[PDB]
Amino acid sequence: NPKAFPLADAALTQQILDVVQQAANLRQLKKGANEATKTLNRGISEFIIMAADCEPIEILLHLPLLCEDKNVPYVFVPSRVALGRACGVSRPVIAASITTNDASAIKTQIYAVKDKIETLL
Amino acid sequence: GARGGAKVVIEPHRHAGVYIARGKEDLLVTKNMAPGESVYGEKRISVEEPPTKVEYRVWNPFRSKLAAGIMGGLDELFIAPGKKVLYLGAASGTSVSHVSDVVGPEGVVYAVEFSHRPGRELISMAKKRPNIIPIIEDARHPQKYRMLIGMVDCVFADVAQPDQARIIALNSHMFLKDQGGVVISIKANCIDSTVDAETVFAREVQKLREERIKPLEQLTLEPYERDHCIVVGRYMRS
Amino acid sequence: PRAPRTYSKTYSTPKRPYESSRLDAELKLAGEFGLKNKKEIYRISFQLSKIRRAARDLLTRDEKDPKRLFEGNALIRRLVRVGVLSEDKKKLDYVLALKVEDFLERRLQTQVYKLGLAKSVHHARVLITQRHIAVGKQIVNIPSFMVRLDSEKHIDFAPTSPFGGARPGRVARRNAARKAE
Amino acid sequence: TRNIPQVSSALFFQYNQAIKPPYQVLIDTNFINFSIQKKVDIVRGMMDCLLAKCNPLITDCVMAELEKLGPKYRIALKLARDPRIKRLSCSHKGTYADDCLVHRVLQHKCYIVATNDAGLKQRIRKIPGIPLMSVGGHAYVIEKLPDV
Amino acid sequence: EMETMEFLNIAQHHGMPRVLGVATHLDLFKSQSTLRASKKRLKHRFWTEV
Amino acid sequence: GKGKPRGLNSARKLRVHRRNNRWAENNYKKRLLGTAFKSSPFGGSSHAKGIVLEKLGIESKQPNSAIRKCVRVQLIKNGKKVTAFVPNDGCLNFVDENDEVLLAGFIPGVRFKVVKVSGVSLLALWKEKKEKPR
Amino acid sequence: AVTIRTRKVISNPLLARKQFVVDVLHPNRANVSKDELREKLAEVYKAEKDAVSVFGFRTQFGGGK
Amino acid sequence: KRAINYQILKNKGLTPKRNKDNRNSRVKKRKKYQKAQKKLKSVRAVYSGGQSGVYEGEKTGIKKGLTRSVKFK
RNA sequence: UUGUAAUUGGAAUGAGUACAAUGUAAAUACCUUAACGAGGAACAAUUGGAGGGCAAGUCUGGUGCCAGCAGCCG
Ligand SMILES: [Mg+2]
Ligand SMILES: [Mg+2]
Ligand SMILES: [Mg+2]
Ligand SMILES: [Zn+2]
Repeated sequence: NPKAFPLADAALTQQILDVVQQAANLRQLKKGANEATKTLNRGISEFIIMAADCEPIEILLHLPLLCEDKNVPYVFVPSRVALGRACGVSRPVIAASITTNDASAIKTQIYAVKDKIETLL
Repeated sequence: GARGGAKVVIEPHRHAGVYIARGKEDLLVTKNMAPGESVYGEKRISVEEPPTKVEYRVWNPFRSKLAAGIMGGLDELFIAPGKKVLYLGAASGTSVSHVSDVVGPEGVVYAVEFSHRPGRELISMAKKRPNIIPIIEDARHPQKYRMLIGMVDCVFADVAQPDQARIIALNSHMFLKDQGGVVISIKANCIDSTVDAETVFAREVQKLREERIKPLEQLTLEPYERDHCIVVGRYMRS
Repeated sequence: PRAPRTYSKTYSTPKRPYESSRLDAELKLAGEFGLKNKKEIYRISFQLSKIRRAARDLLTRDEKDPKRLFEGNALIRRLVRVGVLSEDKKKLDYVLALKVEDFLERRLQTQVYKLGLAKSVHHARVLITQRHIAVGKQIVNIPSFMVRLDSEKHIDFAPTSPFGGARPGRVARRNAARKAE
Repeated sequence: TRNIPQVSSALFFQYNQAIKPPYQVLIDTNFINFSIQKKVDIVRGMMDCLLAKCNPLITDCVMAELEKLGPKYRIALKLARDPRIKRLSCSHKGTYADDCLVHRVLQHKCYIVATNDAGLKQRIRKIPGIPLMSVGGHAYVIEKLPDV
Repeated sequence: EMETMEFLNIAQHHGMPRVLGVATHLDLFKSQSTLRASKKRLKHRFWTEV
Repeated sequence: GKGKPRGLNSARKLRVHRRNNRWAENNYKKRLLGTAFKSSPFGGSSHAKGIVLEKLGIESKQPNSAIRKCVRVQLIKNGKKVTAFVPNDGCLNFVDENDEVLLAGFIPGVRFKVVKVSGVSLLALWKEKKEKPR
Repeated sequence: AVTIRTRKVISNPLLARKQFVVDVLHPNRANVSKDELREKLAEVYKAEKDAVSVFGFRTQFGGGK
Repeated sequence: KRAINYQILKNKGLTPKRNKDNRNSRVKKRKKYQKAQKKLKSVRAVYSGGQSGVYEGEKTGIKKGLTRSVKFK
């Protein structure tokens, strides 16, 4: 019913943000709504993360429209300041994207989180 | 491969309403009901005929589970020009618009979909194509939309649901004609991921037999897709 | 004289080694898991057969039998600990549903491959046998080492390994010395 | 149009990588005697033979043969109706069980065939990757199932 | 050495008499381990001819 | 009534009958009386020593014929003369008259093959890994 | 650096001594000879070197302790 | 001093020529398995990552009169 | 896109050699470890079975040019 949906819980958000920090270290993270849009256009995004406290929320609702069209999992986190923190950027992030790479060193947990996100959807 | 300015030779396929475009590579194509546009960005082939410029659309096996089926060589396809078809799981016009091409102006396509957001584009596509009747409704309760549909010659189910067998039987029980067509797309991962694919397909075939659908044919869809088989059957009421 | 030290055979020859389907099966198992020879497959099969025969015998006993409860619970705990049996499947019936592949994946070679430390199962074998892999703080050189759930997260390059932060191996420093000279 | 049936995806040369525990096994009519005659219980002679949970399956055709047998083989009939034995519906007119069994294994490579008929066994043997179960001596025997 | 075996082959062809191998200069070895291995290799080779 | 006593106290007649009848088996009779080795080709041994009497096929025109590989050997244990196979004519060169040959079980009628000559393996000679001591 | 940890310490006034198991962490070193272990233990327990005995030292597979 | 040579020392005698793969069974089985997989790609269509980029058509061509599906009797 | 390399690049490593230490009643060995120790990695894995092909070559038989045997020998 709410526009931000599904919204990850306190437990689930941690593992998602865990993958986010690991991805940032390995240059496998795309930060910001504009970048996430580009990845969805290219079909190189494993899944998309959004912040449910975006002010206003609407300016990132185009990712959900893109996502299930391309059959890409997505999920919302309560906080953007927290999301920006894990991203490694000194500013809040309302949306980010995990780039697809089957040769990545952190593949396994990416699929683990992705499986849960699919279940939540 | 198939670049923009390449010239190709178009020839009919064994199944009526399906055509083959030849060249260094071969493309299996369908005539465009609404020429001059692509529905999901597919390549289009234009031919000058006395002179009218008829158009054709490429038909990607990696996008439509049906298409990979014909690539694999299904013996019988009830989908034919001038036939009524009931499409379940019409997420969008990616595959429905092509089924509309095969049936032609005389036939129609009853496109059934549940989730609202994909349905919107299905309505938008239905505007260009007179012969589709999209029905934004949950297939699990065919009582709701019995108003909109008469008999249908063939029922196609692309629904990815664990109880997909029940939906087919209920829909087939209502609108499918005696000796009608049944074509099902099965994904074992959605039905039962615990067991192997082959066990699942046997189970699905079994449920169809319980529902008075005589299975006629099944085909695995590799290399285009994993763990997928299209089962073709006939509805034997008596 | 001193008391005997017991010994046992860890593998048994099959009932019919010459079945073509079987031969293809060991071809699969060796190829996918990079096993040196058939004896490894026979060993794993023998261990699995012992386990499942014990499980069957335990099942034959009536439910609530103290022997049944105790020994079945112990077997399930061990199988869960080694990781063949998933947490949600703690019943003796699913033990009978185990397969050789489950044990094979838990081998340190396969785990090293999956974790990304090696680009091939054979690369994993050569890395292990060359003393580059350490579980926790200890170095393991045995591809047949079975990894536990807790141990799985601690697999890493050994501190002494050149890949693990030690000095370069002999070849590297030899090449550097000749280049400097 | 020419037909070249596609060999099943469950098969790598001669090993079926799909048949796995718990096994699904089709019961042939003659199997019941040599089970009863040898005092071998159906469910568990299978478990002892295969060391797994086995799901016996009786089709309509094999069932249809059984009542046709008559009073002499009532015990076989009753064991066939043991609720642990699930039933498979058939949608082909013929009641000849041997043909029905051969078709089902041709269709999907997930069944073990439990029979002692030499003619049927040879036909199944020609089909690759079909484990063939039989009863001899004192208990059941499985030939083409190396996971054993 | 060659001279040893040339004699052995000559003895083999013209009728083997009793042959006793006697190994010398073993004190020249520096390590016990290598001494034993040489003894093992020498004995096994010698076992082949006689 | 199957022709055998069946009372709960009748094992003795069963036992005695079983012991008396068990002698009917040829296998049992041979095992107990120790006569199972009469049928053995070597009279109970796995290998037999022999003396090479004559190489019968040495004059044969066809090379590597079955006849060429037959050698007449005198079994030293009893003096009975027998025939044996050699693996090949190349091996036949090593075998010459009046040498020790160790025979093992194998032109029908010839049931022995030479495995050692003069205390050395024929295979070892044929692979050229040893020299026959004379 | 090298560290010496004493465990399972027992005080045996019957034999007038203290028994224990010595674990020696010696990263980047082959091992510690009994002499250095003796002088370090003597310093730690404040006794004369001649009063310290050490034996039965085995380095685990892989080295380091 | 006249030292013995290699033929003398090892005394391998006359042996057939043997391929290097036999020296390590692991390499031999690896090669056997990969050869098997290549043969399977000929025996059957096997999935190979799916679609990679724009769809360029079938490279091997369509046979209108050939059906590969398995029939119910 | 399959097969074959006395082709080619720099990384890893123990059999072995060996300071030292540990080990031991004293020693050897094991676990450690300075330093050496790899392209034919000649640092030279074996045991059996099956099937070829080659000549101005050899033997045997005959409804011509063939067949059998076999072929370290031309
Ligand atoms: Mg090291
Ligand atoms: Mg040694
Ligand atoms: Mg009577
Ligand atoms: Zn039937």
